[PDB]
Amino acid sequence: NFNGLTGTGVLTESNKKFLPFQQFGRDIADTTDAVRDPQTLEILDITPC
Amino acid sequence: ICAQKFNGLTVLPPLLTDEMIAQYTSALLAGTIT
Repeated sequence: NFNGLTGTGVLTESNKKFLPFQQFGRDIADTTDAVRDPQTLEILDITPC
Repeated sequence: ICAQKFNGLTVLPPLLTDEMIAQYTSALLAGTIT
């Protein structure tokens, strides 16, 4: 339930290149991919079940 | 991309792989030249 964005999946380490002012990835289509950790400032990849 | 077709959409592989299909065409060539 990252910052109000509920969903399901597996969270792994992200090799993305997030600049320091994002909250959402949404890499392709309209599916969120990577999320910045609100209380850690780390990017977590999201892969569905 | 192909892996991004998560939600619902899938692609079943063909029953005849395109390496045993090449045996069918090989048989057709073998018959038609001998």
